[PDB]
Amino acid sequence: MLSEQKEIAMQVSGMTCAACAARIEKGLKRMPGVTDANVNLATETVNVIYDPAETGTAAIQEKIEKLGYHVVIEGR
Repeated sequence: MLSEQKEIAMQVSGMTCAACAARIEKGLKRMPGVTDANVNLATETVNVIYDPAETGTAAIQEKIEKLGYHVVIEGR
């Protein structure tokens, strides 16, 4: 309505399968502006839905670093 949210999808560095990366994104599921977080280690990739009024890659990387991993942004 007012805001317009979006999905993003990108690769992570440091995952070790076995519900590890899930913790990374579950951390982001606690960021103010996220909607959902969905991990795809079948492609060493994760997707996360957020509102770019509060939230996106800017805040996300910051937290991801503290989760103890580095995320990439595929291009741009």
